[PDB]
Amino acid sequence: LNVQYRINGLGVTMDVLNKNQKLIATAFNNALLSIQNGFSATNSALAKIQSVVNSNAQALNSLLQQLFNKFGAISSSLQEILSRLDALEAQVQIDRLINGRLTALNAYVSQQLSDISLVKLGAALAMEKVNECVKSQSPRINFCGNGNHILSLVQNAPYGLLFMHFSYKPISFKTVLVSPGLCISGDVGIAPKQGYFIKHNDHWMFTGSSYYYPEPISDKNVVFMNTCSVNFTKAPLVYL
Amino acid sequence: SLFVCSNYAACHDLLSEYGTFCDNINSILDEVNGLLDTTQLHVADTLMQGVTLSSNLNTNLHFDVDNINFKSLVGCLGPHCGSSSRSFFEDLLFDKVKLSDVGFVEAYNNCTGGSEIRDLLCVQSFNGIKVLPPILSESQISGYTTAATVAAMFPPWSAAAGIPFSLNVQYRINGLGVTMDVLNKNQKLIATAFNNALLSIQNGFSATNSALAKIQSVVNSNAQALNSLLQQLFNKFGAISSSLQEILSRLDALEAQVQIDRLINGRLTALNAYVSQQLSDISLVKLGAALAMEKVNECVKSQSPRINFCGNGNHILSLVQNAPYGLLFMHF
Amino acid sequence: AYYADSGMPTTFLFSLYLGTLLSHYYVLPLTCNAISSNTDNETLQYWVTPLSKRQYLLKFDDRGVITNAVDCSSSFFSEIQCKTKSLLPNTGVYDLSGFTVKPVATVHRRI
Amino acid sequence: FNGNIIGFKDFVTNKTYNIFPCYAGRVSAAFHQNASSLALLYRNLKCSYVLNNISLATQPYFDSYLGCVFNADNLTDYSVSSCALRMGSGFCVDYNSYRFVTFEPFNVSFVNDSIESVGGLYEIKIPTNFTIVGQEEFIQTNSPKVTIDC
Amino acid sequence: GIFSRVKNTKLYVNKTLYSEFSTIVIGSVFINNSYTIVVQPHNGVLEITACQYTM
Ligand SMILES: *[C@@H]1O[C@H](CO)[C@@H](O)[C@H](O)[C@H]1NC(C)=O
Ligand SMILES: *[C@@H]1O[C@H](CO)[C@@H](O)[C@H](O)[C@H]1NC(C)=O
Ligand SMILES: *[C@@H]1O[C@H](CO)[C@@H](O)[C@H](O)[C@H]1NC(C)=O
Ligand SMILES: *[C@@H]1O[C@H](CO)[C@@H](O)[C@H](O)[C@H]1NC(C)=O
Ligand SMILES: *[C@@H]1O[C@H](CO)[C@@H](O)[C@H](O)[C@H]1NC(C)=O
Ligand SMILES: *[C@@H]1O[C@H](CO)[C@@H](O)[C@H](O)[C@H]1NC(C)=O
Repeated sequence: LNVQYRINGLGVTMDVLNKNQKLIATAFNNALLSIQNGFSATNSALAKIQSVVNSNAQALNSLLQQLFNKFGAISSSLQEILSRLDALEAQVQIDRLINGRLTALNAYVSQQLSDISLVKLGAALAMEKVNECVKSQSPRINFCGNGNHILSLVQNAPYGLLFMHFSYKPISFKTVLVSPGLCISGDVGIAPKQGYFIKHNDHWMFTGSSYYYPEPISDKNVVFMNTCSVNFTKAPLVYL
Repeated sequence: SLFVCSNYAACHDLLSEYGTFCDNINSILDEVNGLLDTTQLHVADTLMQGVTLSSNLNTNLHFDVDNINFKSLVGCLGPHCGSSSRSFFEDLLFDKVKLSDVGFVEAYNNCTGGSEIRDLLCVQSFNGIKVLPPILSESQISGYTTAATVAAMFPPWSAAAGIPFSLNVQYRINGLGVTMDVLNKNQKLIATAFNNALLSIQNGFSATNSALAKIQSVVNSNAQALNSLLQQLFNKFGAISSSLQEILSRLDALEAQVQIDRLINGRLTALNAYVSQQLSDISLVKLGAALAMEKVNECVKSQSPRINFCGNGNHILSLVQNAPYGLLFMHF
Repeated sequence: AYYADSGMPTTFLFSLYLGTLLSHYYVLPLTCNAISSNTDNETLQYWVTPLSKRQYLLKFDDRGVITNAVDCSSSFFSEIQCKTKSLLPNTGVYDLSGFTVKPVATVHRRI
Repeated sequence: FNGNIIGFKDFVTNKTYNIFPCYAGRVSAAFHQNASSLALLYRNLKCSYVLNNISLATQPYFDSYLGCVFNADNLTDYSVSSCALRMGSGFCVDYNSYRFVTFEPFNVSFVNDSIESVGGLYEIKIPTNFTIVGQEEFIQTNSPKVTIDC
Repeated sequence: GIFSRVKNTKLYVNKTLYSEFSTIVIGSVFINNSYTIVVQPHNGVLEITACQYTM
C-alpha cells in the first residue's frame, strides 16, 4: 500500500496499479536481484567503499613510513642513532628528529579531525535520508533518488550505510495532443492537478504526468479557479 | 621538481631518496582535482536530470513568447553554436570578470607570442604553479544552463514541473495568498514586472553589487593564495639567500648539503600546509556545490513548501545563469 | 664491483672504503703473439658505457629474477610507466612533473 | 609591486630591455593500456615554438585550442559521451594512433515535435510502460577509530 | 660510473679450449697513492690487485 500510494504522487492513477500488482512484485524482485548481482562488476558502491578502506590503509601506511624517513638525520632506526653516536652529543641532533615526528603527528591528527568532521557531516546527511526517505516521504525533488523516486530501503554496509533508491523509469513513450489549462464558457477556469488535458474524439480527458491513461474529469484532479485566462482552450459542455 | 626547486642538478639529485615526501603531496593534489571535476560533472548531470528539448528549436530565431523577455537567457545560433558560446547576460557577467577559463587560457597563451609583462600569471605558470582548465569549459556549462532555461518554457517543459512559465508563476503566486482573480486580469503587469526585474538585475552589476563582490573576492582570494605561495620561494627561511644559484654557487657543494636541507624541508612543509588548506577549501567548495545543486533541483526545476530558503521573503521563481567559478540565481 | 658469467643482470662481489675520488680508467694493451692470426681467431670487443644518477622500476619474479626494467628517462613513455609502478599503467592523463627543459647556466653576477 | 626584477638598462649602450621569463612548463601525455604510442600535448603553446625549440616533427600533429598536440589526429566534429582521458575544455583523446575529439558528458533528449501551439494544443511525450529500477548509494557514516600513543 | 660488458673469446689451442680477454684498471692519478685497482684474468680465474703500487 505504501508503494501504491507513493507512486500516485508522480501522476499515474491507481486504476493501472490495482490491476498490475503482480508486475510491481516481479519488478521489485528483479530489482533486488539486479542489486545483489551488481556488486560483481565495477559498481559505484564497492568503488567508494574500497576507496574509503584503501584511503584509511594508505593513510596509516604513509604515517608508518614517516618513521622510516631520515628527516635530515643519519638514519631512521632508534638503535643506530643511540648506539653509533655518543649519548651526550646526540641530544641536540635527536631534538630535530623528535620534533619533526611530533609535528608530523600533529599534521596527521589535524587532517584526521578534518576528515572525521566531514564524516560527521556525511553521517548527518545519512541520518536525514534515513528519517526523511526511508521511514517517511516528503515532497522533495531529486533528493531520495536521481529521478522519480518511490521508496528507499536501508542495509548495513562496511563503515557506512547502503540505500536502495527505488526509482521509477519509463520504457516507451507516445505522441499525443496535450493542453495545459482549460475553462468553461461561463467565465470559470480549470487547472490540471497532476497531468495535462487531452482531447479524445470530441471529448476532453485528463491523463497523468507519467502514464498515458485517459480517465474522465472528476473533482480530485481539477484545481478550481474563479475566472478564465486568455490563453486557455475555450470549450463548453465540460460541466462538472 | 619545479616549485620545490628550479631546473638544476644539485636540487634534483638530493630529491631522489627524499622524493618520497612529495608523492603524498602529488597524490592529495590529484585527489583535490578528482573532487573538483567529479563535482563539476555532478552539477552538469543535475542541471539536465529530465530535460527534453526539440530538434526544430531555433534559439536565435524563436526566443521570446508570452510578453516575457528571454533574450538574455539564450546563447546559441544555428544547429551547432560554435561562434556563439554564452548568452547576453553571461556576457555582461563575464565582461567584468576577465579571470575566467577563457581569460586564463588567453593569459597563458599570450606569454611567449609577444606582449608586455604586466601580469603575474607568466611568472606563476613558469614556477610550476599553473591553473589547468576545467574538464568542462564555460561554454559547455553555459549551453547546459541555456538548454535548461529554454526547456523550462518551450514544450516539453522540464524545469517547470510540466507547465508554462506564465502558468507556473500564476500557480506559484497563489501559494502566497493572492487569488487568481487579480492575477488573471493583470498578466501584463506581471510580464512588465518580470522585464523590469531582469533589466534591474542586468544593470545592477555596474554598482557595488553583492554578486560581483563575492565573485571578485573568490578570484582575488585564489590569486592572493597563489601569490603568497610564490612569495614563499623568495623567503630566506633562515638561509643567506633565496635564489638557488646563489646558494649552490657561493657555497661549496660539499658543506651546503646540511644547510640546504633545512631550506628544502621548510619549502616542503610550506607546500604541505598549502595543500592541506587547499583540501579544506575544496571541501567547503564541495559543500557549497551540494547546496547549489539542492537549490537547482529544489527551487529552479520545481518548488516545495520551504520558507526563507529559495529567497529572503515571499519567493516565487528562481532562474539560473552561469557565473565565473560558480552559479548565479535570480530569486524572484 | 659486480660480475655475472651467466644471465642478464649481475650480482654483488665486494665493497671497500677508499675515500679518494676516482677520475680515470684504462685498458691495458696485450703484447700477445696470437690475437687475430690472419683473421682466423676472435679479436677484441671491449666496450665501456658511462653511468649517471638515474632511477628504474625493477620487476622481480617469483624467484627474485629481474625480467623487465623501466628507464624512467628515455622518453615520456618510461616516465608514465614508472610513475604508477606498473609496466602497463592505467588509462588517463599523466602530468609529467619533471619535464626536461634544457636551460642555460648563469654564474659570476656583476655589481 | 612584489619586488622582483622585470628589466634593466645597459650603461655602455644606453639600451633598455624588458625581462620576460622563458618557457619552463610541463607537457601532458595521455596513455592507454591497449596503445603503444603517446599523445603528447603542450598546454598553452604554438607548434612553431615547439618545433624551433625542442626538435623536428616526426609524428603526425595539428594545432588545437589548448595547444600543440603530438601523435594525435584532431577531429573536432566527432563527439563521445564517455571518455577516460580528459584533457580540459571538453576535449578528449582515445586510441582507435590516438585521435583528438570533443566529449559531452550528457546530451539533451531531442524530439521531432513542434514548439508552438497549433489550435491551442501542444505535443508532449508521455510514457505508456514503466519498470521500477533500483539505484545504489553509499554514505560514509562510520570511520576506523585510529589510535596513536606517545 | 661505468658499465662494461665482455664477450667470451672462445679461442682454440691444440686439444685445449681457452678464453682470455683484456685487463681493466681504475685510478685517479696512477702514483704510489689513490688506491689503484687492477683486475686481470688468468685462463678462467680473475686476479684483482687493489694495491697502490707504481706502474
Ligand atoms: C498567448 O498570449 C499571447 C499574449 O497574450 C498572444 O499573443 C498569443 O496569441 C496567445 N496564444 C494563443 C495560441 O492564442
Ligand atoms: C647615455 O645617457 C647619459 C645620460 O644623459 C648620457 O650622459 C650619455 O652621453 C649617453 N650615452 C652613453 C654612450 O653613455
Ligand atoms: C584491449 O585489447 C584486448 C585484446 O583482446 C581486448 O580484449 C580488450 O577489450 C581491449 N580493451 C580496450 C579498452 O580496448
Ligand atoms: C583541426 O582543427 C582545426 C581548427 O583548429 C580545423 O580547422 C581542422 O579541420 C582540424 N583537422 C581535422 C578535422 O582533421
Ligand atoms: C511493459 O514492458 C515490459 C518489459 O518487459 C513487458 O514485459 C510488458 O508486457 C509491457 N506491458 C505491456 C502492457 O505490454
Ligand atoms: C713511488 O714508488 C716508487 C717505487 O718504485 C719510487 O721509485 C718513487 O720514488 C715513489 N714516488 C715518490 C714521489 O717518491
